[PDB]
Formats: sequence, C-alpha cells, structure tokens
Amino acid sequence: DWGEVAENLQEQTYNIYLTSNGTFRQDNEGNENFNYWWNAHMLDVLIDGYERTGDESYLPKMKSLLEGIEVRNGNKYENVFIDDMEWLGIACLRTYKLTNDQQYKEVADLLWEETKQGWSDVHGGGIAWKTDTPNSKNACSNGPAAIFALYLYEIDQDEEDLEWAKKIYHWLKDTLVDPESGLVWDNIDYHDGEAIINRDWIFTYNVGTYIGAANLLHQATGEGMYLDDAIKSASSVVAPGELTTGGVLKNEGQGDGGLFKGILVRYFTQLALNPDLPDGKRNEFEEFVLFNAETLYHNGLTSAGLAGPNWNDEPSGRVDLSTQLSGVMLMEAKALLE
Repeated sequence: DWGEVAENLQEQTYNIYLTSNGTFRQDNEGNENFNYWWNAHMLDVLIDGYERTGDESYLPKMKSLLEGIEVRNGNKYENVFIDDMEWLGIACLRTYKLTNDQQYKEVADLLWEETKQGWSDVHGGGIAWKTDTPNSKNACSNGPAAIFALYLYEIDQDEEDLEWAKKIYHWLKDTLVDPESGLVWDNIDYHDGEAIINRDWIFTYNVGTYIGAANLLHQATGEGMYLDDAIKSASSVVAPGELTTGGVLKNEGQGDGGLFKGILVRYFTQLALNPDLPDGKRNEFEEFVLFNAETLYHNGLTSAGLAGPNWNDEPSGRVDLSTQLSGVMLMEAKALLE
C-alpha cells in the first residue's frame, strides 16, 4: 500500500542522510554541509510519518532535529534567510498543534518576530528574502509567511496574526500572481536601479505556497474568494503547461530546486481535502497526485529508495536531501489521500 511505500522511503531517507546532532546532511556522497531549510522540511516529513502511523519513535527524531538545527546554525535559530525561518516556523507550529510540546511553540514565536521584521514598503509591501537583501521580495518569503501567520492565528487566535496573513497574501496576489493562470513569479527585485519581476522563474513550490495560503485563508475566514484563488492556481498546475511534462511535475534540478515539487504536492493535497472544494475538482486533484505517485514509484525510485530530480528517471549519482524529500512528501501525500 502507499503507506508502506512512504514508510520505506522514510527509513531510507533517515539512514542515508542522518548526520551529526540529529540533523541531515546535504547529500548521499558525504557532503556534510548543513542546509537549514532542507532540515526544516525533514521535520515536515517526520511529522507526516507521525501523523500517518502514530508511531512514537518519530517523536525523538523530531526533537533531536529541532535541537540539532539550533546547534549547526551557530547555537541560534535566527538566520539571515527569512524564508528559512518561515519554513521552520511552519514545521514547529504543525508539531505544536499535534503534540502541545511548548519547545516547538517557543521556537516558532522567535521566528515569527524575525519574520515580521522583514516587512517593508519596498515594492509596496511584502517580506524581504533576506535581512541583508531588503530590496528582494520573494514568493518564497511571503507565501510561507502567510501560512505561518495562519497557523499562529489558528493557535493563539490573536487577530493581529490574521491581519498579517491578509496583508501578506494581498501583496503576494497583487504583485507576483498572474491574474489569468494563477501561476506565481519568483520575486520582484531592484536590478541596476530598476524594479524587475522575474516572470521566467515559475517554480512549483511558489504556486504551492500560494495555494496553501489561499486554502488556509479560506478556512480562517470563510470567504469564497480565497478558495476560488486556490482553485484557479491548482487547475493551472493540473492542466498541461509550464509545470508539467506529460502530466508529471517537471524536473527542477537538485539543490534547492529538489524540494520544490514536494512542497507543491503538500499544499495541493491540503486543497484537495478542503471540504468546500467542488466534487469534480476534488476527484481531478486526487487523480493528479495518484498519477505522479505511480510514475515515481515505477520509474523514478532506485532500488535503495532514492528519488531523483526527474520523477521519471532513476538518479545514477549524487542525490541531494532536498530531492529525496520531495519523493517522500509525494508518497506521504498519496497515503493521506488513501
């Protein structure tokens, strides 16, 4: 069953990438480089496993990871990459909602304060990409920020957190979202004195976090406009276009790009579980997840359980942790859809 596929990928990922301090190394060829936001998504994958199985063995692995991230980041959680902080904050609030472990909440609160400090009037709003790159406002430092704020609002029910979610999402939609397709451009930045939007870089995980934010805003407010937003973006993901090759989410390389597919699948799946989704869209989205899962399972996984950047070809060399996490995420999402 899909659950057993996901469990096997979980075990393989853990054993191949485990390294010092309960964190996870950059690749399977001995590169020990610490990648903060990849390890945040490893936390996300471990939570996926815990939620599926209820197996208590996930909990020490999660906790060690949380603490190891702090150590390998220089004995602090703050990072000059603001998107990094947002991703870890999301994982921490997910875990808090599931375990009530206050250590995760305290980390998330620190990171939320860091995140808000990244907002500025450059380009009319939005959270900066990095604390030393204030003039770049990126989909990956805003979509996740809106999700982070929505999890915080769901938990502490402080209205200022929903205010923040709405502010962030409104700026994102106005600036970086194509009004017709709902695809999401990577960033707006100043280059040689002038403001440029990179429309060439349409990445899976940016439309993914836009969908995720839209879906959570729908759940936080009830307003159908958010669900319509989510549906338009997701429908453009399913239909043939820039993000698919033969009905399969495209190869976006390794390194950071290796993780992009998995993040889209995560939030795509959360949309498909939205109770107010029309039945036809639900069936279509579930089918899309199944088709990608089948394709990776039969054509992309090496015998040892490693997924490559192209879910249709087995990798023959280095596999970065990010790439592998995307495969694990797809399988956990399929299992979640039963």
